[PDB]
Formats: sequence, structure tokens, C-alpha cells
Amino acid sequence: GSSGSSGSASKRWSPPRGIHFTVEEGDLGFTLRGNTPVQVHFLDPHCSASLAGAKEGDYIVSIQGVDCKWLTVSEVMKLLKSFGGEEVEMKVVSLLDSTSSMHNKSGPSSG
Repeated sequence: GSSGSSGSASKRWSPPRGIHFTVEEGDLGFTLRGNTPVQVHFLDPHCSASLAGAKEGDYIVSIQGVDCKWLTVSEVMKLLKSFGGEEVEMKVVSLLDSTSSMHNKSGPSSG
């Protein structure tokens, strides 16, 4: 095991979660947007993945053990489809990064 050393300036991802559900080869209830790692854009609350115990913006890392960190949307989609109607184990990690920031303002117009 290990913890770390020195203040290495670099992004940090959370730990991978363990989801348990049965893919749906008809209505996943969600989609995959972006490039990679693809995220979970829950479209339906009564979907499946969500009902399992997932969240939004969930970045899939692996599916049943498969590597889904570089894979895109098509890939994963297939990696998921393949496991249609089969209880798989999806792992997602949360992204941590600064947020909010000051910006310039604008002025209204007359009439």
C-alpha cells in the first residue's frame, strides 16, 4: 500500500464504485456523452443504472473488469450491449476540480 509524497500538482480522481445491475438491450435509460472517459447522462430516473446506485457525470472506468477509461462512447456502448440482460459490474469515478470563478460583466442598453 501507499499514501503519497510531495505536493505533486496533478488532477485527482475519486475511487471506483461498484454498481450492480442488468443492462437493458432496449432501454438503457441513459446515454453516453463526451469522448473519454465517457460519462453517464442519466435521462430517466427509473432507468436501471441509476436504480442500481450510480449518479450523473459518472465516468466509467471498467465494465465487468474490462478497461473503459480510454474507450469512447461507441466502444463502451458495445461493451455494454454485449452484456445485454446480464448482471455486470460497472465502476465509475468522481471527478474533482476547482469550480466557479470571477469574470467580467456587461452593460445594458438604452431605449
